[PDB]
Amino acid sequence: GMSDKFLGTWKLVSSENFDDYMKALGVGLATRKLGNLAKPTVIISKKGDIITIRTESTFKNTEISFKLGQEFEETTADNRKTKSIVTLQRGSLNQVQRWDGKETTIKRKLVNGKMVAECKMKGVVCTRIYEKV
Ligand SMILES: CCCCCCCCCCCCCCCC(=O)O
Repeated sequence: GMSDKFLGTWKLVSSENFDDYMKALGVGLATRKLGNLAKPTVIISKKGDIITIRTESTFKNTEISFKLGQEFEETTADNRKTKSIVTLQRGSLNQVQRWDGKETTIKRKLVNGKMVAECKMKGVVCTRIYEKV
């Protein structure tokens, strides 16, 4: 299953190309401004085979709980209603969100003890690096 090394609290320390990623998702200017200033904490926890990813920031909090390989209904930080799934690939925790015929992926992987989230939409690639805190 998911490596226990994902478990804990993570703080954003670097974000590359988030503005263009949000644009690809259809997020408007005023929301993007606040999104670009946000430095969220991401808390990853488990209970049995249910994994929870909680995001906390001044602007927006989100939480998803899921079992690997089992599609679920998600409400994203920008209030998209998606059909989502999370699965593993070579230890990477990989999320797909699907709505209105569109799709975006968020792949979270451990790299030298840091958590790297690669967010892709329509050719746009955003990389967000987290320190464990
Ligand atoms: C909670 C931070 C984002 C706040 C701004 C809302 C605009 C839409 C953001 C959608 C993508 C959320 C980031 C997922 C990738 C990650 O966990 O680093």
